Amino acid sequence: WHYVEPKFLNKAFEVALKVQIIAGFDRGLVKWLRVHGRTLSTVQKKALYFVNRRYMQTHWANYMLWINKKIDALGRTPVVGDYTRLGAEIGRRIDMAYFYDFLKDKNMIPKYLPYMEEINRMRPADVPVKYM
Repeated sequence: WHYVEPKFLNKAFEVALKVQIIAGFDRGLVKWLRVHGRTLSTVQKKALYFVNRRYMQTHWANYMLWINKKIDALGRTPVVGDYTRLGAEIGRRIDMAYFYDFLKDKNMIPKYLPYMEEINRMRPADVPVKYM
């Protein structure tokens, strides 16, 4: 009986979060690009899609603190729908347009590099997140 390392969050729960967060961030980017799309190059716009994913990745630890505080407080068994909802909440409440405006105005939109293209091509479900 070979040991299995447990995941620190159920895969389906993680995927629900990442799919809803990235979907929400991307939707706000699309709305923002209604104005700024024509003022940015394709590689700048793709870099902003990558910024969404990297933002999720670096805020993941804080999100897990927030998520687990609410899940811990549930007087019942958690289910995937709880995480879909929490993920959708993060996805809509973060007004990423503030950040897009900052990066554009200060000329800090990342150079679009191969690793970013790698991250952008991934399914949101597969975007790597770190717990420990």
